Amino acid sequence: SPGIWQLDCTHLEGKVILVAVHVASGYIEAEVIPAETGQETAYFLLKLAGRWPVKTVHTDNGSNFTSTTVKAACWWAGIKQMNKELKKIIGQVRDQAEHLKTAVQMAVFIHNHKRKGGIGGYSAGERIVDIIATD
Amino acid sequence: SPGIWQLDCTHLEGKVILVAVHVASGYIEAEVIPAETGQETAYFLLKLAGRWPVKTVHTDNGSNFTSTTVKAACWWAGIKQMNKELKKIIGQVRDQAEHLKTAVQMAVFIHNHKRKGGIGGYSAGERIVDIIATD
Repeated sequence: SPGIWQLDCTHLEGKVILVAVHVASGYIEAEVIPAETGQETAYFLLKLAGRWPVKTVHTDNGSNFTSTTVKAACWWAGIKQMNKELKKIIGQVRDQAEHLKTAVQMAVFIHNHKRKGGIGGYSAGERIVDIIATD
Repeated sequence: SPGIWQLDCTHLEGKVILVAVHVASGYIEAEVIPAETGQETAYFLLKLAGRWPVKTVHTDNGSNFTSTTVKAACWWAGIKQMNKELKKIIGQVRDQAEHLKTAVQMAVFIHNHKRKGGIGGYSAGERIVDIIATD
């Protein structure tokens, strides 16, 4: 389903990384936030929703979504209810970037552009646009 | 051309809003930043580039792009060198949102989903995915 996203937080260097994965394609978007707050989550979802047609969202930590702030963002946007990899890539480019923030966006870029390999080879980034377009 | 973006900053309530416009489609992405810094611009471009195939970027204030930090982000991502409207929509939803940050993302959502009207009617959001997909 083209409207399904997965959203979780992961930790690195005492910082929090918000990671969204478009399930059908493997495409991700990430943000480094100070702390794991409901206000940060609602904001992130609002941004995601104004860019892709987000219908439902899943998470591995359900308590992530209980705040009224998050519920308010989902209601308004009309939303209903890679970490190892991303972390690896992030590990690989970490020295090239001065800040974790920058290493993370570099990792997202690398991951989304990586072609599945072979004749043609499509990346998660190509896959998401095709799936949404076709739909 | 599907790879062209326009990027500028605008001001509201003593805050700075970074606005990116995909020229061919009218699709926008925005971020509210504390100040108009080169580090903020490079970061924003890195995020944009890992999500869309960004080839060139234009701005109405060329000095915006002179920092080594911005030039470093463009080099790495391989990048070469609506305000009234957005501001209006933002004006319209401002009371509904507690913070400017939130009103801005609501405005972006509204603008990207607005269909051109008529039989079929496509929005900037639908247009960008089609243009990139087809390409």
